[PDB]
Amino acid sequence: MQIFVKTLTGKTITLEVEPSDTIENVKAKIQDKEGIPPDQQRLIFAGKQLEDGRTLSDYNIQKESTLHLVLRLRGG
Repeated sequence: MQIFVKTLTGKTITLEVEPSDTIENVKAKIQDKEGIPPDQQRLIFAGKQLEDGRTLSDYNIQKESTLHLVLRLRGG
């Protein structure tokens, strides 16, 4: 589908999402880049947890939505 995700390198990539796509099921799609180690990598919109077991549909997040991710600059 048509989505705008943000990477740690401000790269613009595309992502596919299905109707019943769960937050856990989508983990495979994000791996398409290069296996992101950051287990705490999620988006900052309507307080949505990427680790939880919620689906994108429950958050009314349809294609062409505004999904902003967090930059993994600081390791900790």
